[PDB]
Amino acid sequence: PYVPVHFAASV
Amino acid sequence: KETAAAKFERQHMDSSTSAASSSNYCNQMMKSRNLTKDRCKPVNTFVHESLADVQAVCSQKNVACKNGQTNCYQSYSTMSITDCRETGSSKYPNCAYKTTQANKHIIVACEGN
Repeated sequence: PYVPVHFAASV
Repeated sequence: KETAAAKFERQHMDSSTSAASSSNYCNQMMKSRNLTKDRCKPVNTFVHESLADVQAVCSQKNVACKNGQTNCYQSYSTMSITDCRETGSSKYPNCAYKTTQANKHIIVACEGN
């Protein structure tokens, strides 16, 4: 499905 | 063996805690998540939200990624996160990390996986 593959940032 | 989706889960999901408990949190977690195996991963974020809530970010606010790609999403709400960062007194294999607990909006890149 459409899922997170990378953590880009915070805030 | 490792899908992009399972890899994100291993590196950033920690739903068993509401927040970092002590300064030693990053040291234990970086390690048990196998992030200090070959080398010392320099920076890593842990999110203390349920998997479902983190997956739900992909249906939230569409924003540009730092690379220009437009498959990034920003959570509507702030989330409990823990920043793990190698200290200047860290050396493979004695990985040392500074734990920084915070409540911020997370930005993730999503793939129809």
